[PDB]
Amino acid sequence: KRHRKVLRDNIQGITKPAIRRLARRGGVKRISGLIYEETRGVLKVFLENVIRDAVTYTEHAKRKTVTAMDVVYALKRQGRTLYGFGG
Amino acid sequence: GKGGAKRHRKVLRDNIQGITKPAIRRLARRGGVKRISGLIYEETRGVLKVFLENVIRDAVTYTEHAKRKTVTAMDVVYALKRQGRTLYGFG
Amino acid sequence: RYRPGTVALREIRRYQKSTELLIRKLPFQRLVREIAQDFMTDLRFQSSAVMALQEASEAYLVALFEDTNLCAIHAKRVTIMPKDIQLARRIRGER
Amino acid sequence: KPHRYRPGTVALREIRRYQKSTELLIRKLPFQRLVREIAQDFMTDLRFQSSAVMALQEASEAYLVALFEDTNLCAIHAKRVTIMPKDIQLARRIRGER
Amino acid sequence: AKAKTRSSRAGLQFPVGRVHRLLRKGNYAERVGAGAPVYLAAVLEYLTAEILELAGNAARDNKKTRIIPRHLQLAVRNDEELNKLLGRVTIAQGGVLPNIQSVLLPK
Amino acid sequence: AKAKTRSSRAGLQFPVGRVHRLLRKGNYAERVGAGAPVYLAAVLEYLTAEILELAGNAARDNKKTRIIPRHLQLAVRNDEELNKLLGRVTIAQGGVLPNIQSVLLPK
Amino acid sequence: SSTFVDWNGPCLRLQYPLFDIEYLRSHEIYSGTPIQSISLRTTAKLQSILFSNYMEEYKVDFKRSTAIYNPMSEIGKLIEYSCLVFLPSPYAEQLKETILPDLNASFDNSDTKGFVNAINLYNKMIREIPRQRIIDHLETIDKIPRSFIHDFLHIVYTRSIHPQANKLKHYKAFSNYVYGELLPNFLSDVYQQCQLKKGDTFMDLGSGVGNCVVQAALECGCALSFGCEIMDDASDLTILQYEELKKRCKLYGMRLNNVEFSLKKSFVDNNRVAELIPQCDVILVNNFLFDEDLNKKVEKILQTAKVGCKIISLKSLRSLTYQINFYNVENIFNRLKVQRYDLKEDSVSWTHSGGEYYISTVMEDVDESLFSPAARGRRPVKY
Amino acid sequence: TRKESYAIYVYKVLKQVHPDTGISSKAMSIMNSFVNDVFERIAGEASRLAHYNKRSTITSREIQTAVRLLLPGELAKHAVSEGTKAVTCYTSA
Amino acid sequence: TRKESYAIYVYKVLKQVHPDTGISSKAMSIMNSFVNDVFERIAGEASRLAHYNKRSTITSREIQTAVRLLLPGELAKHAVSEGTKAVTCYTSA
Amino acid sequence: QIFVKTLTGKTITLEVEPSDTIENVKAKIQDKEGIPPDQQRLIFAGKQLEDGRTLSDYNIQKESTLHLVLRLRGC
DNA sequence: TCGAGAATCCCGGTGCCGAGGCCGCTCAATTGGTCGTAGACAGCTCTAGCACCGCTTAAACGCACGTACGGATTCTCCCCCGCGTTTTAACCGCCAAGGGGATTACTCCCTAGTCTCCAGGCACGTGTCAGATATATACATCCGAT
DNA sequence: ATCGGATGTATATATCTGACACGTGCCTGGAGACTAGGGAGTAATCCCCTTGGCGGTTAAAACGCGGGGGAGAATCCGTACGTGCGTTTAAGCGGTGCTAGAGCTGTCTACGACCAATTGAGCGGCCTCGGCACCGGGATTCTCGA
Ligand SMILES: C[S@@+](CC[C@H](N)C(=O)[O-])C[C@H]1O[C@@H](n2cnc3c(N)ncnc32)[C@H](O)[C@@H]1O
Repeated sequence: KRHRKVLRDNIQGITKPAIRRLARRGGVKRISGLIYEETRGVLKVFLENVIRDAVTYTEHAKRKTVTAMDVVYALKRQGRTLYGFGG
Repeated sequence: GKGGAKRHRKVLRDNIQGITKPAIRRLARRGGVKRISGLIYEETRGVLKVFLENVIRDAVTYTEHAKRKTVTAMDVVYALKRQGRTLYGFG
Repeated sequence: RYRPGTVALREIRRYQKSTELLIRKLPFQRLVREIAQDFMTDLRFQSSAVMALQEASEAYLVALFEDTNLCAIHAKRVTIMPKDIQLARRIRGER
Repeated sequence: KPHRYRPGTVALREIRRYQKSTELLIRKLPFQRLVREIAQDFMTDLRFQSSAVMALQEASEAYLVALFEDTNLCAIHAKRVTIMPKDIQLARRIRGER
Repeated sequence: AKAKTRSSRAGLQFPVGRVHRLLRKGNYAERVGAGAPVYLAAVLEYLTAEILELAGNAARDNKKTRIIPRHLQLAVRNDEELNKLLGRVTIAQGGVLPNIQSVLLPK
Repeated sequence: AKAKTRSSRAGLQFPVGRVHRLLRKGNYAERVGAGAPVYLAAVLEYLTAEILELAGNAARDNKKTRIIPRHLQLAVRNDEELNKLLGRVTIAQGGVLPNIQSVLLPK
Repeated sequence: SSTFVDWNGPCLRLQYPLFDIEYLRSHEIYSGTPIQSISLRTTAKLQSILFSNYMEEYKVDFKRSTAIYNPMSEIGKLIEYSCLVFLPSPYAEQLKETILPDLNASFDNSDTKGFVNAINLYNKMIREIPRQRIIDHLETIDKIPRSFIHDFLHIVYTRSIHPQANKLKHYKAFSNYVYGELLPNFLSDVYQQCQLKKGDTFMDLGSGVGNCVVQAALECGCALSFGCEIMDDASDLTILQYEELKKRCKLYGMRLNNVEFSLKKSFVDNNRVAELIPQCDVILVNNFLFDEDLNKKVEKILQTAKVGCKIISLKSLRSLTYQINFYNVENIFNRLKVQRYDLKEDSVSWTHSGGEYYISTVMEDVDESLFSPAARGRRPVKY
Repeated sequence: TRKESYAIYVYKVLKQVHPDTGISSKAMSIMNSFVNDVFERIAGEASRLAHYNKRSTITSREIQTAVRLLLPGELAKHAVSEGTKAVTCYTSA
Repeated sequence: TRKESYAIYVYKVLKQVHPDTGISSKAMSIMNSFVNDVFERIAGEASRLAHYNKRSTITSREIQTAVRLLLPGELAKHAVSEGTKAVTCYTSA
Repeated sequence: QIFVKTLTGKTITLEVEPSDTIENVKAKIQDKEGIPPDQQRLIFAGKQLEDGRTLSDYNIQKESTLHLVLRLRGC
């Protein structure tokens, strides 16, 4: 603990039941034991891409707050337009 | 004995068999396909027809807006770019 | 005791007919914050932005799992396995 | 008897041949006729500048080749080497085209 | 003279004037036709009317008189054309339609 | 008052002037900055240099001194970053990278 | 072993005296001058079944490009129709057994000598037949093949339109004044669906070369078949086609009803069209690419349409988002029962694929379909 | 500052089609985002069309062609019908 | 009339990088299309960025951000460094 | 008795007499559904009913069907 | 098939908080003028897309052998579902401070605009050599027999 | 496994050849030099919304234990797709001619930009009540092991 609390891994925070529920919403009857780590990795990559884009928007705006419009524009850039948060 | 018609235009026939079985075979071989089922040919002809109808419809819409009777290469390039199929070498 | 595959189908019905977020809010918020700590500046992450990120991530993973289930069914299996996800992301063009 | 290659050898030979080549694998005139027929739906007479038909052929061949790459990946995922129409349908469904 | 909104002239609920100002201020072109904002407002109103009609049908079928994101999602995805238009779009709090593959159902 | 091109000032081969004129006439914004065309021309020159460097390497691998569309295709698709940039792009007369799935080769 | 004519094809039942028996019995010598097939661009002479003094030359040669015109196929069709329609028993039997096998074999094998010999023997065998028996059979006819009038109209088309077919490509615009024909099969289908009958009136808005007008007047016996056209090239071709049709109809003894054309002047703001719309029983409008303004003008014209009048079209006359708020209570489109049907293959001349076509019947009352919001939809919604 | 949106017009169209149905704030925001997204799509397509033809004006023809290109199938036909009807009604005033 | 293109500058860059290597007309056209497409991508992204921040101008900052958003990975870093070098050299003289 | 059909697909029943005039029917529709008189137009047999005329002028039959059009905006 | 047993649906009552409607108050849409110029129409040029024909021969197509791989069956087995108990951390609710995201006001440097000058690049033309194509041969690879 | 036979194809050299590279006219777009407006930078202030914490509750996660059901491996069938060969088809080349549709140039007239005055549409704030969420209990429907 120096000046800011460096967050721990927190990718295990996407728990096994959470990934199970996400699969169940997709119409998945059975899930392999290795699906959980694979889904964690895929989610990490996707979040890295989208958050990198959103932070690029924010730093261009000379802001230190990642506004919801930044996330919406980042997702619109990636062909994943999100409705319900403005645009 | 055989009948005929032909009115003001040479009405082209189905002409999707012109995309022959060897042509689809070569296209699959370029894609790394070692073995091709016998039903791939009709399915691929249908897929090619659907894709070509979409692209040509967009290109002819572009031509319609331009008040032209000629589908220029730019029309096809813009139609393909609209679908995310951006084509280089023609404009 | 219900047989295997019964409660799984009941869960599929429960979560397909419902719209609440399936990831816990705070763990996903912390994950988003760490993913953004790669930039030295301490970001503030307007709460609607975290919610939008969770919406997008959940929708993306749901669609990915639909594709994974289709891949698994294509292979004469009902158990999705990591090669199914890899195939889905490869066919989509993400890998 | 005459020298005959076992199945799959000449298939790999054509894969290697056509992967290092760039010429069009669909013949020009049949594809041109197909394009003209697809555009015959509109009552107007269209001219199809010669570069436009070539561009359509490039785009169609690239689309079909990528589709067959995806189909081959799907078939190999199913523990098979023979692509089948189910494979093309799966590839187009996952791609978002259906 | 008395002011009369162009939306009233076109019989449109959507704001033809705001659409014209958005087209001019959006820098879509150097100049914007007079009939362009009317056409665009009419198209937007039609698409909104279609989606709202289907969403209200969904809400009525669910015995609810208030459209929520779930009803919009059902309306969009149940209709092939609207789904294809909004294929790459995510609707927040929409969920996904009930769809269990026939292979997964019990034998 | 000798005329010195802005590309010469920036040490760029690409046309800073034409880039500025295209940005002005492209309806991208009401006004275009003075340093913007220099930056965009520099980026375009760098990317063109990357494609041409890799394409010339491919041509030298084939013992050919003219870059053809096949060499551009090899340059783009053999580089991960350029392929990702041009993932949705089709290069005419480019072909495909030589690749065969491992299980398809004979045992 | 194949025949030029589908002998088992649909048979159209004649509902009026199609064959002018009085004209044939009163006139024995042909004086008209149809465009000879030889003049279009080894020869064989086909002898007219009814008029002894007329003989038509055909360039019988199986080495030219028959993509545009096939004189040998026409000769085979005419001999088969003589065997089928214009000849009584026992002559029909001998004409069928003697010529048709040899003629079909020659056509299949491209035997020029055999084809010419078949034509010559056919002419010799027709010449000895009394004309009285032939006219009596034409008097006693009550049905003929549906393809007969189709091939007859195509013969007139080849004499008239093929020599100047390219002139039809002078339309300048992409979404108006563009020329496209509807094949006679589709015309027979819609005329049967719309129940055209003797004494009815047929109008065709944008008749082009007048295929629909002449076909209606022939195979439906309309009291007046009307057609309006604007294009000058299509107008001149319509004049040529009607003259050729009159000559050919006189050649075969077929009565041609009152056919009227308003050429080189738009149907919009037209007096003749305005006064003829009230008495119309069928109105065919090829609005496949008519723009919205021309659709509105057609609506304005059709306001005066009567009850029971059926309007054939390639696209719906009513815009698919048509409603009734203020300026529709006095409008005709409210009373239009619109019924969609699917176009068959080879139904239209501009393409082989097909599509859809709508028949709009003018009802006594307002159409009940538009009131239900379900009909207004493009095509339940629950989890 | 005033944050403009299509809320009142979306509500008016809702009462036009469904007089006895309301719409929630999240659904209202989704509809507003949809209207903005489709407006941007059609306007950008019309801008590209005008640029391709070297034309400086976005007329009703450009928007009609853009609507034909964007919307699939019957949606395009009905939207073009609505746009042409609106333009015809507006010009006659 | 004159049809402008990036052919001469692509050739100059080629002779800068590979002095002994030519380029074919088809390859030159493909390179021209690549330059035009990347120009359109970067300019459109910069226009969107200017609109989002309610800015009427496209200065070097919007172009740099568009390059960061568009180019992946090391391409973005190298392009940004090259653009910064070009702008600094241009402003120095 | 008669029936009236509205654009929303709702069938509404009216109890009137042949001597009844169009105006009283119009107010009857008003009081049962709240739609004011000036906004509503009546159609029968493809003919618009006139306020000065009456039902017996148009020869209404028993168990007949009328149509009601609501003035939303107009031109 | 029947019984027992767990989700799930529904009925009613209660509670709540956010959608709907109302009230000001801006200020952005509307009206009314001119005025620059975009582009619709007309006329002319010209070159390229359509159409035709003939010949060569490369490629498509039909058929036959055969073999290997897709599909079905059967077996093991291990891993992932379902359920129960403990544990852990999300969640809600509430407090607090303060970071910085809006917002306004001032200045003033940057860029649109325009005018004139001029040289960089695009059309055209011509040299000439990289690449394609010809054959001919060496070498690598597949496959059958031992 | 290893040795020859046949095959494909790779390498090599010779001879074209038309497309690439370079030279030149010039003209149209780029560059230099004011001018003036306003968009953007910078400074000050408000207070919204963010961080952090904290404590209590309670749903959800994690751990552990059957066990049976699906994944994977092995075997066998047979048929359907690969490979050659001989025939047939028509693509491709290679000439010629038509003419009409794309492109460019020249009016000039409608149309949209711009600007100033006006005010009603539309948005920010605040009731307020009823449609929807929660909770208790009863009915319904499916699931599973006999
Ligand atoms: C698609 S063709 C139909 C020809 C013919 N009715 C048929 O179906 O075979 C349409 C014809 O309508 C004509 N047309 C289009 N607009 C017209 C108008 N406003 N007034 C008169 N004729 C018109 C054109 O000349 C064109 O030949």
